[PDB]
Amino acid sequence: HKVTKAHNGATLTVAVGELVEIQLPSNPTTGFAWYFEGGTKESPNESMFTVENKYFPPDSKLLGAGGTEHFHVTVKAAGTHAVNLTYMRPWTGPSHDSERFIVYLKAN
Repeated sequence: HKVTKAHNGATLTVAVGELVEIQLPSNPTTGFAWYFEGGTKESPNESMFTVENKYFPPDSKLLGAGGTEHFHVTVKAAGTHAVNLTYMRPWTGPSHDSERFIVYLKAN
């Protein structure tokens, strides 16, 4: 249901059609955000799962303060689907020190 950085590498057992909410700290003032490979918020495969994403600025409204990206992942097919995100500047792409997040959605 509700997935955070704490769940990195975890498998969630879900139904096809079930929405999985992933919440990750994200600070757009860094230029970094969470992306699928290629630097998009779009699902790598719409047939496998659908992804919606929203940034929530911090309640504090403090300048430079990080907020939270929420990804709503809806599994569309049975199987174990890797939701593979990387915290990167989309103009830079990933590197060996990029923060990464993965959750597996074991779907039926």
